[PDB]
Amino acid sequence: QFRNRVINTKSFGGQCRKVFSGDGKDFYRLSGNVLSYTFQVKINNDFNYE
Amino acid sequence: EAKHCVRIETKKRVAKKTKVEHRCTTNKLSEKHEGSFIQGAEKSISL
Repeated sequence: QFRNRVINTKSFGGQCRKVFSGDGKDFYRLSGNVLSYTFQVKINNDFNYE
Repeated sequence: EAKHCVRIETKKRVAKKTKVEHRCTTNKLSEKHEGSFIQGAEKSISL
């Protein structure tokens, strides 16, 4: 199970760290401290008939 | 189809006696069978 909030993910640190999500086609503000956050997609399909 | 059938006749005169008998039997068997089986599988994996 995922559990409760432990890290503050939205301390911007006085930075204006815009990222443009090419997926959502929108700008988001990253925190000042997160190392990376990126929006490239993978899709995996497994399909079985018996 | 199988049949076995016999007929017997006798007359004797000396007094007169006669006996005649006919016996017949038929046997038939038929059996019919049919069966069908089909199987199939698909796997599809896409990335």
